[PDB]
Amino acid sequence: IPAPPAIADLLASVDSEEVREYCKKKGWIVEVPVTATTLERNV
Amino acid sequence: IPAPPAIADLLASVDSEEVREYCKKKGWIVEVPVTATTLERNV
Amino acid sequence: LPVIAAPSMWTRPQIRDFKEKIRQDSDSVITVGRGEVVTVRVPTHEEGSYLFWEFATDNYDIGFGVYFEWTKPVLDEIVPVYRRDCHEEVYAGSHQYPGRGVYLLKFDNSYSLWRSKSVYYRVYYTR
Amino acid sequence: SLPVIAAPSMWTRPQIRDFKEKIRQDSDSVITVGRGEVVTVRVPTHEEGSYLFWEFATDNYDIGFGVYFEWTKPVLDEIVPVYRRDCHEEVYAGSHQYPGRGVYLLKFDNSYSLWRSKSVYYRVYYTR
Repeated sequence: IPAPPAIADLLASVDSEEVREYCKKKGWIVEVPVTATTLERNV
Repeated sequence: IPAPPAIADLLASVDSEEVREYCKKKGWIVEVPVTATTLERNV
Repeated sequence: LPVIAAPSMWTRPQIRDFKEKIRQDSDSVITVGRGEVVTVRVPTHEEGSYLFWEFATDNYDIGFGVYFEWTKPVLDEIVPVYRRDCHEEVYAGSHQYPGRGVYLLKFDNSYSLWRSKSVYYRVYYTR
Repeated sequence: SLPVIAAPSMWTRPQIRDFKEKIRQDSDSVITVGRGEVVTVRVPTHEEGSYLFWEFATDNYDIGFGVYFEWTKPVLDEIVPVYRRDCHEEVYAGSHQYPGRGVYLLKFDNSYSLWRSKSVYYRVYYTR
């Protein structure tokens, strides 16, 4: 399991949709569902 | 600085020409020069 | 007082692949009305370490910033709200958890009188 | 006990066309294997490196590929059994841990081909 800032440095150069899947599979990153978040609208 | 097998696992899934460059930049991989390679031909 | 780490930010060329990926899976897409502001509250995961974000729009730019809310409540500025061109490219970034709290991702259409904005976004956390 | 050689890793990637045009910018990196020939490329273990990484592709046809290790009459250990690879379709790649100090032999085997020569694009790196 690599370090969080190492993930970032990797993506900055090579970020693509395939990498995101790989990082997700290895469990390096964890997708947050919308159900775990809230929205706020204002004017 | 990732382990050699970790480099390999990364590549197997996402290996591309862009990743090679990135891995080349970080110094994770070093291209062997023509000096170290010899060609042998046989029938 | 805590030393808040500087945020990292970058872009990637594939907008169309990204958006079409956002459509099929979560169908999470925001419509930011004329002169509106949409704030996405993202509470720090207890097992969490870092926050990672991605956002893009269809036909137009939109203001984007990141604020952190501690847990009347204290607020810290991570990414100053500013207009990015995310209709051309996918805009992404990352930041380290200063502590337990709630991230506020702001999509700011305030300047736009006549134009609503479609927003495709995604977020991850690490350990 | 005797040295236990680590198993090799192998994989493929879909972009063949992009890989060649990268190599074509280097002449010495392109080899022409003749009819019923086996062209062996010797790659000595770097003192600093712990590992060897290889990549190869062919133009219109399959070619035999295997990897042997020559210690430093000399001993020869078989890493990758020579077999015909579809690398005309895809870029074939792999990695292996240094069993010790010595010389890697990357063999491109055209022996089975009577009437057809093979063009070979290859590249090699190493890791610490």
